[PDB]
Amino acid sequence: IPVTEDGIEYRWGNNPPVRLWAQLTTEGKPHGWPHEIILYYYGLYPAATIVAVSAACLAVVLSLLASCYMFATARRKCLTPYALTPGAVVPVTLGVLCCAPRAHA
Amino acid sequence: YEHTATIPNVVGFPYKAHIERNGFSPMTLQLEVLGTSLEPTLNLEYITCEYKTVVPSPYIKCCGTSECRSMERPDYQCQVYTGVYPFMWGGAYCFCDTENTQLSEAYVDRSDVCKHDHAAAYKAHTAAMKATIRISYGNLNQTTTAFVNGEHTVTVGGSRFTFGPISTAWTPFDNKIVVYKNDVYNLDFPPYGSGQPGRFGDIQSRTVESKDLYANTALKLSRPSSGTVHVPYTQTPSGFKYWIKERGTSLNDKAPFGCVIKTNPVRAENCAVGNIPVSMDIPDSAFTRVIDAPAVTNLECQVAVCTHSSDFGGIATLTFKTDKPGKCAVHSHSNVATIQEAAVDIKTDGKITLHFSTASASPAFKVSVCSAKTTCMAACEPPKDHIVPYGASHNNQVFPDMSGTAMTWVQRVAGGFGGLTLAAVAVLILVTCVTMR
Ligand SMILES: *[C@@H]1O[C@H](CO)[C@@H](O)[C@H](O)[C@H]1NC(C)=O
Repeated sequence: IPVTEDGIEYRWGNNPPVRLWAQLTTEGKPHGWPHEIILYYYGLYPAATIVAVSAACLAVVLSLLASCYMFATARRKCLTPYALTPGAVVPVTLGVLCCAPRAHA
Repeated sequence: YEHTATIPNVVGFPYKAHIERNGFSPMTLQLEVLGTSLEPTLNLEYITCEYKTVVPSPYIKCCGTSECRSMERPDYQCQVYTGVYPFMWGGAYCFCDTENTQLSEAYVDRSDVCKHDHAAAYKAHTAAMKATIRISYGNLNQTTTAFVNGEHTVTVGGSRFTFGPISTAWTPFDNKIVVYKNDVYNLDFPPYGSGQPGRFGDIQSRTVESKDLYANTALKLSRPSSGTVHVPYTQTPSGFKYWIKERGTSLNDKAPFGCVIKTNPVRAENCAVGNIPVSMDIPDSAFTRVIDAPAVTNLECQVAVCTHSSDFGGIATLTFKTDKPGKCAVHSHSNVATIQEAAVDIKTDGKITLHFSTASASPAFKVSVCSAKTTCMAACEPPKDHIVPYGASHNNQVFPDMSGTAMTWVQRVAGGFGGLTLAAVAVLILVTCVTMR
């Protein structure tokens, strides 16, 4: 039979009713290394916790992609004009790897 | 001094209510719910029972002349037969053959055990709920009985209590019900107009006064054979017996909140739903002034173990300087964790022990001593791992503290990942402002 945090009754023959409900139980260390906190938080309330993990992962990847795109746009607006002009080079001393416009010579 | 509070409607669950009027030492109230019940309104539409097929002795008349009549008692079947030649142990009686009159009549009536073995039907309506409450405070401990309706009082002493309207009404009863020998069912019965011959309430007679015994049991007579005397008829079996035989799965095992049902005033007892409000007025003579038991000084807390969620695992120690010994009320301000012990005395040593309980893993409750209050957080790791044979003693709200000590690093790594984007935005703004010129 299943049992949850609400309660389960008994009627086996003519015995008086018996009332039981489940504990909070679960396994894993709840104040330890990162790869048991998720296990503890997942064993209790199995639903909506993997949803939380997925949402956190989505936020992290969105942040990483946004930072990368902003850096790329900043680099382009930084030193696209030096790719223009007839000939010419990068100042190097003013900037060589701070904006990283390295493309042969 | 009126005060308001709300209590979950759970039997066998202590409740704490701390009164903190200024100019006096704050005190606590212990609330206990002891067997609340609920009672609906009844209407007693009609009654059902078995039927007796009253059939008198058959009428043989040896002249051949017909004789038909019809009185007003229920469901006569006026049938007359001709050309019958009955037999009898004396060989035969009379002489004329093929010219005889058989008059056979029958009807239905109630049974002898209709007074006892009958079943009743009722209609649901607005329902009022009993509430037996135990109240205690300093040197006072008393039970009472209220209505938890819009208005009622208790007057346990100089103080009065009013239990406001119920939060909701998820009554197990609904529309129409059937009551029969310490049991009820949510079975829709046919109306008083008519009923199918055999389903249920084939007799839909009214109250036990036995007036206008309606019946639709579909009698039908038949022509007797030539062998001997007969009274043949066709009669479907009583639907009351079939309904008793099938029965099954009474409403006692169908309450959507485990609400044990009784039958004397057709009541349902010991079920939890919603919460009950309360407003109490306490006289000024029920407590001492602030000149008694000043125990503020400084104050710090420590936690030994927090084996939580079962009965009480939060063993906490409180240390503080204080004046002369005396009583001191204690409670918890936040509802994350709750304590058991009411007002507790203080000795000159200044060390006391408390037993709290919670459902989370990083509680951040604020234990308040009868005049002071301090923050108190615990490292509540150990999850008890069994299945409990008794009730719960805490709120079901579980959530780690926003500051806490468990998920701090998760919050800080998320903040760092956001900070990289913030720095990227800032450097982009700087670059675009520089290149705009
Ligand atoms: C109130 O009195 C009853 C008397 O039987 C007792 O069982 C109960 O424990 C008392 N209440 C408290 C809080 O001690």
